[PDB]
Amino acid sequence: SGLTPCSESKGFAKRQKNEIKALTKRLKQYEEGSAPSLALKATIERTEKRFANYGNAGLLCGTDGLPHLISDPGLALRFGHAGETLIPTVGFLYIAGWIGTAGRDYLIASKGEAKPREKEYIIDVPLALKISAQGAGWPFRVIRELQKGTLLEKDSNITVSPR
Amino acid sequence: RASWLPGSEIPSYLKGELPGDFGFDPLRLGEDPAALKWYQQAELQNGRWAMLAAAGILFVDLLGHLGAGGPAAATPWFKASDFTYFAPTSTLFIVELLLFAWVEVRRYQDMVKPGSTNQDPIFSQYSLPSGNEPGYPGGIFDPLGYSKGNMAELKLKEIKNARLAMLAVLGFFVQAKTTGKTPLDSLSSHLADPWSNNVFGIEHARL
Amino acid sequence: KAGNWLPGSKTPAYLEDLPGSYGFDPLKLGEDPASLKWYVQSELVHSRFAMAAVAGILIPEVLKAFGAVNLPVWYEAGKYAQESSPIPFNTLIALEIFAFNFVEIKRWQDFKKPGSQGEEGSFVGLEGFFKGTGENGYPGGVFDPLGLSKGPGYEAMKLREIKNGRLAMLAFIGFASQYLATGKGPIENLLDHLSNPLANNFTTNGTSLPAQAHPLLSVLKP
Amino acid sequence: GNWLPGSDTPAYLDGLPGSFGFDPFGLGSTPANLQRFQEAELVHSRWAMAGVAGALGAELLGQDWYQAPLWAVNGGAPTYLGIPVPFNLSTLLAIEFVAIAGAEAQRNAEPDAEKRKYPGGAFDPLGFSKDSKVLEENKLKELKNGRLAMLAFVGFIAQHAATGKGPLEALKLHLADPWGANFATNGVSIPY
Ligand code: CHL
Ligand SMILES: CC1=C[C@H](O)CC(C)(C)[C@H]1/C=C/C(C)=C/C=C/C(C)=C/C=C/C=C(C)/C=C/C=C(C)/C=C/C1=C(C)C[C@H](O)CC1(C)C
Repeated sequence: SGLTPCSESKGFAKRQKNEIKALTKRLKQYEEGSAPSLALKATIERTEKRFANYGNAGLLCGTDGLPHLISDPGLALRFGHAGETLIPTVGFLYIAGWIGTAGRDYLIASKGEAKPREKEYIIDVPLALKISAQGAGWPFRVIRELQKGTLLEKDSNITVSPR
Repeated sequence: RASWLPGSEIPSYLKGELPGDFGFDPLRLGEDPAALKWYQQAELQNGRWAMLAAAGILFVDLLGHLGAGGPAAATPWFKASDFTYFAPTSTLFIVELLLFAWVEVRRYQDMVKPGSTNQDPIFSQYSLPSGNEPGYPGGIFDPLGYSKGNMAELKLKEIKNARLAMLAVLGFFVQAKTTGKTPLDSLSSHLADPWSNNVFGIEHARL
Repeated sequence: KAGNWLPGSKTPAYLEDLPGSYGFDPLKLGEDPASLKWYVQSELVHSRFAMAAVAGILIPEVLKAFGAVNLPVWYEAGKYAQESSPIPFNTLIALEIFAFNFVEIKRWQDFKKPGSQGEEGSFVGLEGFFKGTGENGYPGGVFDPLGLSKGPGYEAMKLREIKNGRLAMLAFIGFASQYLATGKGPIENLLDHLSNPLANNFTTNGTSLPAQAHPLLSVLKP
Repeated sequence: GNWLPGSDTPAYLDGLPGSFGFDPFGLGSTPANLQRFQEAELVHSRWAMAGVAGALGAELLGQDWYQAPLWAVNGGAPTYLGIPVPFNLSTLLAIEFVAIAGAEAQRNAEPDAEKRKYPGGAFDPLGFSKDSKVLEENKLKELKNGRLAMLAFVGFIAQHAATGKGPLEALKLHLADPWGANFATNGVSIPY
């Protein structure tokens, strides 16, 4: 996209220099070893480490000197940008399927009790913890339920409004 | 009943049926009867090859020490592969592998089905006697009349000498690895000063 | 059942009669019977692949440590083989894709319909090679040329294959992680651990315990 | 006979010509497959007679079998025995196709089963055949003599793949050096 790597971008280096300069300008009003001086020094160290880490990660910077993420799985894989969107996509989808499968399993387990509505606002905490730990293996069980036809309710068993 | 540890319990599957049955199975390795049969055959095979190996290692060792042999007996048994023969090392292994393949396939065919390999393949009149054990053949393997006169006793002597030979061959292998000496040298060093030249002290000096 | 992975726990009932079963399924992945059959086949295939791979890594490495042969180490063996390979990289990949497509489709079709690859017309006259044993993951035929599946110790060999398979899978993942963390070979890692087991382990390779996640590593040190 | 004494032979291999019960992988279990494989074995064996008799007979007449088609690619002319021989390599494959594919197309057109394996009639000069007592005896002789012939021809190819030389002279090296010259000594058949 016409971008340049942040490790060689002049705007990136200028932004790091300006942020460090502003923090150092704030730093000179306090005595050495005081709590504000230590806090500002820790902020300066974090700023330097962050700019170094963003430069070392292969991030691409625009004309504004700011990192730009690449989200097409093709351009990310062939140019080393998969850690920006693609691997976070896989991680989020795994965790989201975990949460959804744990909720579905808890709802289905509570459906079989004598008071199904009771477990929805007074949580069965041991059962919820057991079901929550079992959500790690959600893709296998979910894909099997999809192949078996047990994941979906039949259309004849679901209420609809008159058309 | 004789046993390896008098006054101790004997496993229920060892009732003296096997030759050399002293009830020694602390790990309960042979529990199913088929595994026990395979282990009996393996004990016989390993013991007989260990008896041959012990004889072949002891014969060279005194020949090299006394000089009654040649330059071949002067080399140690673990350095006998560096000696030059008429054939290279690659071909001798192949011909012995082929001969062993024939012999051991015949033996294994007897092991799977007893009495299956009892006839000469090229001479229909030369056949081994019937009632042959899988580990105890007959006929040309016993050219002398030795299987009358307490067959049960001679099996016990065979398995005893086999176990002693297996221990002796393992001692050869281990003493060559640690000390790096021929068996007679180790025996002479033990007979030199046994209270300092044994497994203790030497291995403490090795460290 | 071979035993219990957690003594005192309630083992699942669907893992009672499987070979190599210790009742280990805390995630309940094999609760569905079709899933259990598919995962039995998958564990066997993974086990045999790891078995052969760990053999082809460890036996050359042990022979090199004893000084018998001088072969390239496993993480670089692809480089030295490809330079002396008459067949270049792309056609090797294409040939592997074709051959594995064929053989894995045959294995998959036998999994879906047992014994179907041994019927008349399944192959071009050679379907007797793959008649099947009627068991999931145990094909036989050419794959058992010595015919020791008909022997009495068939059930013990199934248990031996599965346990050695799990050991081999853990061993290969150990090889990969040990290279990625230490940068050396597996026998080198073993000898470093045997020389000083307190100081040479995963806690000192600088990778397995990250410094940011474990600030006490840099504090509680001499 | 038996290929492995004491082993249980398959029941479907009993009564066949040249039968030793050798089918550990069950390739001839289906009778339709078994019938085709006998014709495949006999044709493979009969072609192995021609290959060996040729390779060996030509070099017993001073004519290697590997060096025989070495006048077309490098350059030269075909030669049979000592007579200067006409035709070219491009023309040779034309007569190769019409003669063999014309003959082989008649090999399988018949609806009989024994005639695909054992033709008889116009294909048996010098009498022979007769009723049963010697026909089955040379039926056993044909498969067994054919079996070494295809083993030898594969051995001819594999030896030249490992040594690069002829089989007759490599036989002479096996009598000159029986223990220092075999398939184990060269670094091709068994590496390391
Ligand atoms: C098990 C597969 C496998 C693994 C773990 C490795 C691992 C390695 N190879 Mg290697 N290779 C593998 C298979 C093959 N390689 C090669 C050819 C080479 C060469 C020429 C070189 C390496 C090198 C390397 C090392 C460098 C790191 C790397 O390239 O990561 C690769 C990591 C992977 C996981 C590769 C992907 C393998 C894939 C998962 C196999 C299965 C794919 C199928 C399509 C399956 C798909 C699903 C099915 C169900 C449809 C590393 C140790 C080199 C190195 O030493 O230099 C730095 C080196 O020069 N390999 C071929 C030839 C076709 C293989 C065949 O499968
Ligand atoms: C039975 C079965 C059973 C089970 O089940 C399984 C198994 C085991 C697999 C199986 C067995 C087997 C066998 C081994 C196979 C192999 C074979 C043979 C070798 C073929 C051939 C094949 C061979 C034959 C055809 C032949 C060919 C021959 C030819 C003519 C040649 C020719 C030559 C000569 C003349 C010389 C010139 O100058 C040149 C030439 C021209 C070059």
